[PDB]
Amino acid sequence: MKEQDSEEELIEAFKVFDRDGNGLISAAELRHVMTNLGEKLTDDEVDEMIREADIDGDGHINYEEFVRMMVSK
Amino acid sequence: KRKQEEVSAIVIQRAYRRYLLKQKVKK
Ligand SMILES: [Ca+2]
Ligand SMILES: [Ca+2]
Repeated sequence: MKEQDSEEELIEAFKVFDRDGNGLISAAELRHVMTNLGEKLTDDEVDEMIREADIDGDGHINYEEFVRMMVSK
Repeated sequence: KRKQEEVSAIVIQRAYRRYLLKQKVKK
């Protein structure tokens, strides 16, 4: 139920996910974190997660998209 | 094709859960 308030935490995950520190998560950046976190994902499996989060259709997950993906059911 | 709209969400949700359980040492 607590999603909108997760901002405090969801915001911390960004800095950890964004290795480039540019403010944008790509398919290669996300998959990179999943590996270290302990999750194996293929180039296709990852790309499928990016599109679901990509609201602008640019191929990158931003802050507004990060919360949406987390607050998606 | 099943899309995995729900399953895909768990893969990301679970991944974050571990990060919290690890970071959130509490004590
Ligand atoms: Ca980046
Ligand atoms: Ca986008």
